[PDB]
Amino acid sequence: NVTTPEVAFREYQTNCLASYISADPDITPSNLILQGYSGTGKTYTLKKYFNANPNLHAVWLEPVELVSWKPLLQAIARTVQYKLKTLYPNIPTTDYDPLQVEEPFLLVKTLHNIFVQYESLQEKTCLFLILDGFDSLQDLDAALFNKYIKLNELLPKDSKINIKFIYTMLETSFLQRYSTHCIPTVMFPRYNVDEVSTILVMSRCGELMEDSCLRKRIIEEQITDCTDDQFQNVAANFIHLIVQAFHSYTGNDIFALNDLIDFKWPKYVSRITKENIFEPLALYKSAIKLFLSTDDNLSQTYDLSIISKYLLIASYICSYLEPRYDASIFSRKNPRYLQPSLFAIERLLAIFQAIFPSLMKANIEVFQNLSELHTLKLIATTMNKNIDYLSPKVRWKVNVPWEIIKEISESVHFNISDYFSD
Amino acid sequence: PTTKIFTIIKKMLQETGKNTLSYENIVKTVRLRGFTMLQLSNCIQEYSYLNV
Amino acid sequence: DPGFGSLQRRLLQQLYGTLPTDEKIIFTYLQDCQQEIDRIIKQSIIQKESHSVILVGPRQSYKTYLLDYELSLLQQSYKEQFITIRLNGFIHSEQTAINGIATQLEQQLQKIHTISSGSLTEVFEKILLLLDSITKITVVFIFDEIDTFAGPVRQTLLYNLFDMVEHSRVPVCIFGCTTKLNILEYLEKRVKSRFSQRVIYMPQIQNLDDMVDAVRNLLTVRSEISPWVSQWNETLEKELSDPRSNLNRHIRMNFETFRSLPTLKNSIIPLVATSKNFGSLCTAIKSCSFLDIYNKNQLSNNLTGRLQSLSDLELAILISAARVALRAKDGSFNFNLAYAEYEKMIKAINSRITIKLWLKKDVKNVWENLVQLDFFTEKSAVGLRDNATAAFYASNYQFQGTMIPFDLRSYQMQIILQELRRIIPKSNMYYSWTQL
Amino acid sequence: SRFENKLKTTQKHQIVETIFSKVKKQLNSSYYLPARENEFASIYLSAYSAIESDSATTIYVAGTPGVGKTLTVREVVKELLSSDFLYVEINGLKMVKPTDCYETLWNKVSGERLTWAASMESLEFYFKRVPKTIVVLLDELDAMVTKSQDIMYNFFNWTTYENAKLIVIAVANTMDLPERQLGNKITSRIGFTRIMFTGYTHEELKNIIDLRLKGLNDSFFYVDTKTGNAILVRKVRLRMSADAIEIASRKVASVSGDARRALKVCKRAAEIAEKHYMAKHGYGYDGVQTVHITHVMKALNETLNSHVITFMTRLSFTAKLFIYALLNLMKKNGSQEQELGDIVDEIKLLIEVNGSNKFVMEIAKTLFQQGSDNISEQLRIISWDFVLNQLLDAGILFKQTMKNDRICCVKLNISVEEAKRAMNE
Amino acid sequence: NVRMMLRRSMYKLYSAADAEEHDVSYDLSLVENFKRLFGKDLAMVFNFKDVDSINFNTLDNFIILLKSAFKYDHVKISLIFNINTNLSNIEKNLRQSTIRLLKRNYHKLDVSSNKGF
Ligand SMILES: Nc1ncnc2c1ncn2[C@@H]1O[C@H](COP(=O)(O)OP(=O)(O)OP(O)(O)=S)[C@@H](O)[C@H]1O
Ligand SMILES: Nc1ncnc2c1ncn2[C@@H]1O[C@H](COP(=O)(O)OP(=O)(O)OP(O)(O)=S)[C@@H](O)[C@H]1O
Ligand SMILES: Nc1ncnc2c1ncn2[C@@H]1O[C@H](COP(=O)(O)OP(=O)(O)OP(O)(O)=S)[C@@H](O)[C@H]1O
Repeated sequence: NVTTPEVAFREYQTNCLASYISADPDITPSNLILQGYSGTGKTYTLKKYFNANPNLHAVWLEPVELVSWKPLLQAIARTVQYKLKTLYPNIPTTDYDPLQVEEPFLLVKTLHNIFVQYESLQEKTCLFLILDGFDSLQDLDAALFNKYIKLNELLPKDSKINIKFIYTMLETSFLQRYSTHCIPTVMFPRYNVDEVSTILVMSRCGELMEDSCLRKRIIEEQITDCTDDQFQNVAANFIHLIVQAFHSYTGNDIFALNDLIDFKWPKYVSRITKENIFEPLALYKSAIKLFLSTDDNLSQTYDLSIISKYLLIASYICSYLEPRYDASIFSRKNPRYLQPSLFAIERLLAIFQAIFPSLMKANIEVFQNLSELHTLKLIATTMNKNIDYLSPKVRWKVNVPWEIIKEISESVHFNISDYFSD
Repeated sequence: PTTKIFTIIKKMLQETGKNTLSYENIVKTVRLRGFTMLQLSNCIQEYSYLNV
Repeated sequence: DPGFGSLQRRLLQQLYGTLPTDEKIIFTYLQDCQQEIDRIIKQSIIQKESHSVILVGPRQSYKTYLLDYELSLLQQSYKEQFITIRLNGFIHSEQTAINGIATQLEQQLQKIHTISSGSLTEVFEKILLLLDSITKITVVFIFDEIDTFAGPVRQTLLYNLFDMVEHSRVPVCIFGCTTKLNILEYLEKRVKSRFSQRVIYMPQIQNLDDMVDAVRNLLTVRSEISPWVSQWNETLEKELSDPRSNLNRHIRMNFETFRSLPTLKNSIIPLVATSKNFGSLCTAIKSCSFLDIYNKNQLSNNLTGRLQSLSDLELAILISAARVALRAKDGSFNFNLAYAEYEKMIKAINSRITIKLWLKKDVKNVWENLVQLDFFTEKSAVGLRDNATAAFYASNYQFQGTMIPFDLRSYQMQIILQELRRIIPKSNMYYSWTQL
Repeated sequence: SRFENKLKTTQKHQIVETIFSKVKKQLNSSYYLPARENEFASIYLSAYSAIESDSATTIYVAGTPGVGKTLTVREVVKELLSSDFLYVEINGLKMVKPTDCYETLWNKVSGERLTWAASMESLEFYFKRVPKTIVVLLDELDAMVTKSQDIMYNFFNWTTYENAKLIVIAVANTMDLPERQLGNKITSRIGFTRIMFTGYTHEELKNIIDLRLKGLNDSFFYVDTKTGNAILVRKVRLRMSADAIEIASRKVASVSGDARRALKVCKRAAEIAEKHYMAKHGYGYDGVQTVHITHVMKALNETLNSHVITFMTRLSFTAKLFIYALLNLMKKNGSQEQELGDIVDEIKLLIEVNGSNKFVMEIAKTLFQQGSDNISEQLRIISWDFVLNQLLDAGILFKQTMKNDRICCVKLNISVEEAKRAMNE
Repeated sequence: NVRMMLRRSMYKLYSAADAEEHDVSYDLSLVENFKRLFGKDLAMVFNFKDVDSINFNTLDNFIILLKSAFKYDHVKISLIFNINTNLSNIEKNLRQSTIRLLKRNYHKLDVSSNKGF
């Protein structure tokens, strides 16, 4: 028995989370998997349960604001004695150091020290720990996730307070590594095109009718006393069209819709009239220009000098020109798609001396622009970035695509498409 | 059908404790029971894996 | 009524086994195995035996459930008679487990009525001299994943406890639990000679009838709590006795693929908590339509519902992504090879007929989700390291694939082209592109 | 020392000492030796000379475990207490870090605790300065050799000092150890004594059993018929059939020659008759008895026989479906190591190459959806991650790590013929 | 890595915090408790010196870690991207989900020694 909440599209999943969670510890299963990709509101639908259940007690941890397991143990032990202070303030406490723990023994060593002074409680109370984002921990491995499963059983089972877990993770290839533990899973499905728009309208009406960019445009135009419902319609006409002209570009996201709205909204506001408030279809026909462009990209003619420009134009030549062909076709007498090959030194100046307008011999400034180009990360080393100077075995390679080469060819009037021949 | 026949060998191994290679008086207690000369012939070779 | 809800209180804790230890119910297909465990464990404490054993069986096989059941079965009558020390191989490394033992020792002494103090090898010879040496306290060892202690390099901790069998006046017993089957070859020579060689394999559900007999003993309540109980008990078996009943039909599926009881035991827990009155619950086990919805949700986003939940473009990129992948020998393909053949695919659609061909600068935003939907992989990318120090050796390593740009990381394929034809319906326009 | 006072408790409620309980008390591995009788002297006469002459020598013994070299050298020093020395058991494997033995030695001369650096300074300061007696056992020498041999050079360089009051006794795993791990410069210091210990022989393996069975073989117990308690209402006897003890000896001397293995197979076979005796009468836990030959027949086999064959036929259907597909690729290609996607490619194909048999159709319905014609059209089979995880942690299979779930290779770990053979059932 | 980019940076502000203040852990724990650990609030600035040499997925995973600090309201974040050149190269390398995080209030101020001479 529990007081379930109600939400928009989790009607099955609210039932199971009301099923798999009770305030009684015996009915409560130990470990749990909430799985789904980002863009399902699992952090939404979990907390939305918890606000409707003030009877239980939740301790909220956040792995994504941590970096490793060694603070993650320090994250747990600092918080439970922080929470149990605010739940039973009459109970005296030998407060321990949460900085002291760094190893997975030390947690259950300290939880053996924490819970024993809390033994005098009246009934078996549970205590739900919540980890949010267990796959995106940036030092994860295989033998961390099971390491947190068996933590319950190393605890004494007869204590008045029982710690149980709920794990939030993503990337369901990861969950397939641990199906043999058979812990109860509640998968969260992705969304469909209507329920994306249905979620988005009931979540963004509260800001886009109350933004001052509307409220300025209210008093700036001749304001007819349009209702909030009249503000609701144009907001709804905005949302029901923006998901229609962009759904193929964004997929079934919610986060990627929550910001593209907040980029194209004031540019939509300026192109309204006093009269198009009653005229929605012609309003889209006047504000058309934003609905067919992305506007997420905030093609350079590159800063580098002339001899460095020809230094780049010789380096792109060994993306296709092998040593078997080059010395014949460049006498002094297609892999456009493919990944670039590997240079060595002085093959550059082999090609550089050929393609330059006897007119040049001094190569001090030519050697200057090489490590200038190395700091630009346009030509990088194959090996580590340390010993590449003294000629040991060091291979070089470009990192510029074909188009920026093509503009920079014509920027110095040099022709390159002749020498690329499939 | 072969668990018993090790113990009549153990009755011989009770008597003298001899691991002989070829038999004339081990086989004499087998023919009165009901099994042929071929079954025991396999029992010689397979109990060699028992190093007995 | 609360009496229906009181029946929910009884049935749920029966499905978790959290009853008092007198009424914990062991299934029939393993009652022999607990008794030989019992004959091992109770003569170790009472008759002061000093013998070890290794439990071996697959995951979720009641192994840790069996052992503490014996302890609770002995906690009722042999209270002070013994102490338990439980070690996981997962939570303990080779060297902190010494501190794991000694710290768990001293907290038993206050429960039975200066040890952890010192260096790690200082406390090590302490528990050596405290163990090797009216009646004597016996000590039960509980080892989970003892195979990870059985590594190649040192194997120290196994060697000390197994010699405590041989010399100590303190009566001990060791309980290895694992799942690596041939555990005995994993040990070296000098440790195996210390070992008393007795292992016991854990049983499995060998016949279809066995788990049918198990689930009957699982769900049936025998104690009188609710007025509903006598009505509830005969509804259970009537579904179970009929071989054409749906509950009996769906248990047969669990016998086929999983053949493991806690998988099916997992399914019933929402099915018996989702009911609100008595009669709805009886129809639920009569219909078992909730098991369909349950197996729907467990399936809904592994691979197929990943594919069904994508837009028109995301299909069209991936469909092109496999038609490039079929051409090369390794199957690898770059981003430029994808967008090039994606171009002529859209051009074929207009020339055979009005479809917005997108740019270059936007497909990247769609390409980002496709790699983190795991429909592609990087070419040589070991995904997850096994332990911590192998992962830490991969963190310091600066990489070369990031040093080539985004559009040339050689992405390979997770879902092959020929399998796309079977899932993509023919009503979609790109169905001619699934086949080559 | 201290806490053994606290390891004692009071209430001991009359444990039933049955017939076979008093066997296992003496069949405990604790309590002159018949087999290594003269070699005890060869140690001792090598040791008695240096002890009563204040010198520094080295003694090197080798052999497989289970031959008494842990035991015999303890019997050397034990009588010597009757007739100037400090006994230490410097075990190799009981050191956490290899340098930690250095701490013990400096602890066991005066009672001080410093680091392994500061110990060996004062140890070296001891071993060349003291005017004029230390016995040290360097057990299990495979542990302390591993890193860079700088530890092992010290333990024999101390022997070279003529003013060093120390007697070292090395016990190794193999005679080869100063020839395949150590340098020759250590091999000069090891000497050429090299006392070899062989195995035990099966005649002496009879002669080691009855030393535990001295006062109890064919003796008499005083027994009440109500509780099964035996006292060294009937007055029963219990006999041990020596031929079954002999066939225990002729195997263990054949394979290993291990003194623990001989005692424990008798100890395992003893408790088989214990439960069968308790089965027939049920005295619980609160005319002439014997132990048959049929007990040691089972228990010796119980060291051998497996279950992975019985495990495989008691697995799931899709488990046995998996391996049958896997051997099909190994006889198709002959490459013993197949890509994971090709197996998923095969189990699809192994559906429809069989006919429209409704058993296969009732399989093929269930193999891609758990009934429920609503949700269907699964690509890979139901619980395919599960059985492959279940075959992985079982040790039968082995799968290399790759984030690609198609081209990650799979290698068998048990013999594929027995996989072929168990599949036939 | 992601790890030491966090850990050295938390160290570098912490000594700068005690020197103006007149045991703790070097991660984001200090960031929320900075109101209680040091009284006044926090406005940090990030002088990314040479931004195009860094593996950008480390930088992309770094900025998501800073995104979690946006729920405490007593701290203000400011990023300074000292590129060498080639702004179009930079929007190619990062994840596009983070460019939309970046594109809220961007300012493309030019700083060049040679600007119209
Ligand atoms: N049923 C719903 N009703 C209203 N809003 C919803 C509903 N489902 C999802 N949302 C919204 O979706 C947003 C997504 O929140 P998140 O929980 O972060 O998404 P996510 O899938 O959990 O990604 P994360 O944070 O990486 S786990 C929430 O902030 C809600 O505003
Ligand atoms: N506290 C508990 N009380 C009763 N049953 C439990 C408890 N914890 C786990 N179980 C049961 O244990 C079973 C799972 O088997 P376990 O032995 O715990 O795991 P295992 O894989 O068999 O061995 P482990 O735990 O992996 S080392 C399930 O049926 C659980 O219901
Ligand atoms: N000749 C013997 N007489 C009596 N008891 C013996 C004899 N040989 C071995 N034992 C017993 O069997 C045990 C076997 O231990 P040992 O053989 O001494 O050890 P081991 O040969 O060094 O093997 P290790 O220690 O693993 S290298 C001894 O501890 C004794 O209890």
